[PDB]
Amino acid sequence: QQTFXNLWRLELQN
Amino acid sequence: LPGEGTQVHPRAPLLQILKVAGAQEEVFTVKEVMHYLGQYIMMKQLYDKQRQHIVHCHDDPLGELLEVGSFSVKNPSPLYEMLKRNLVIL
Repeated sequence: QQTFXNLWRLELQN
Repeated sequence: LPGEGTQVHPRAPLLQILKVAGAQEEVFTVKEVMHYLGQYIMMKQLYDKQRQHIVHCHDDPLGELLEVGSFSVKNPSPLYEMLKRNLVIL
């Protein structure tokens, strides 16, 4: 149950 | 796509989306473009409420650039293909 903000940040910072 | 510190200029339709998300500049890094795209999707609540890695961009200006009705954050190729078409590398 992860939020959009955390999922996008994981991609942005990868 | 260019690396870390390389600067890019978005084409007009992409820049308008970034401006909706609060961008006041005309030159960005790719990571900054991604920050504002995430801001845009978040503010407009385009993510699926239940499965929040899915983004529903049909009927939104963002879908016009992505050329898809929905995408997964974990399958981001459509995003990066759109950026290749919509960023001038400086």
